[PDB]
Amino acid sequence: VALKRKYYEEVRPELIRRFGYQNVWEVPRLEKVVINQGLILEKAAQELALITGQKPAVTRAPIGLRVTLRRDRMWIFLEKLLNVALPRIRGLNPNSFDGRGNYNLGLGMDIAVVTTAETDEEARALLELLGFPFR
Amino acid sequence: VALKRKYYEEVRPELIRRFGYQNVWEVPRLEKVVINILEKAAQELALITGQKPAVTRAKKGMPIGLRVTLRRDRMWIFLEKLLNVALPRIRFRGLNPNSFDGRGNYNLGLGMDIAVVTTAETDEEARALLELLGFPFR
RNA sequence: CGCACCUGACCCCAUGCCGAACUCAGAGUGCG
RNA sequence: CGCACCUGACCCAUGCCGAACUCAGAGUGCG
Repeated sequence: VALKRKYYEEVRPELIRRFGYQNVWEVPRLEKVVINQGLILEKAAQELALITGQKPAVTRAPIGLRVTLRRDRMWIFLEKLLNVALPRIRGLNPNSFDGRGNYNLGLGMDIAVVTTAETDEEARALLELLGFPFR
Repeated sequence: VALKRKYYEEVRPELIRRFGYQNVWEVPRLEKVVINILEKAAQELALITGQKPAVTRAKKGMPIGLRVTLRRDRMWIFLEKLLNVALPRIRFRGLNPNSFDGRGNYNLGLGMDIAVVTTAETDEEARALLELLGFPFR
């Protein structure tokens, strides 16, 4: 919720000033965060459900658990990742963009942050201004 | 399909030159065309689109219209017929250039109503895409 | 070997229209 | 009143996700 507010109040106007977008709907915005937890199953699923607030799908060849977060579950999870999880580790790789505006992070737990930016450069600016700790 | 070829060979490079897009996937591109007794209207609409129309029913269940959402090659084939055959044979002043919805999509009615949905984010870019594809604006 | 992106529809499966979605398939981008 | 866009979440929905399907709501476009 706080992270979402930051998007509207702080990030979106700064993106407009930096890239010259003429309308608000053109500005890059997070679309979804996809979490895949590679691989008892019962326990892994309940933990992933607890941390995302969403029921995981079982991916079968059972080799994985997947959630697609959008809207407020997306923002709430991100806020947890940036404020709680990451700072308990011993910053993000700025080259890990897929060439089409999406960021990939592996922790194995793979996370895809999918944005509506069409370029890595704009996606980078969006995620940096949201407080993703790069470099 | 000739209209599709025209998009890739002629329209997309001209949009790149005019608006300065740095990558091909950023260039505006058609996403879909939505076309909105019953037996007869459905058979004709199916024949001209190559697709099965959905029946819109009152939210009573009496039929109040027919809709088809065309994507991909059925979209291009239908458009080519619309631009080359149907529109110029209207007993015709050209399409209204003010009928963009403010978000890059165009609407016209002939009643047969047609929604042309593009990935352009502004009316100005959508206008350029549809003009270069051969939409005949007045 | 997996997920995301990307591109498709012979194939299991699918649209109360649409391979959009769901399903399946395929050799490059990112990550593990 | 409908379709497209847009914004959401009592019928309904996701083999996860209001993405989709469903439903709802002033605005924009078009009937």
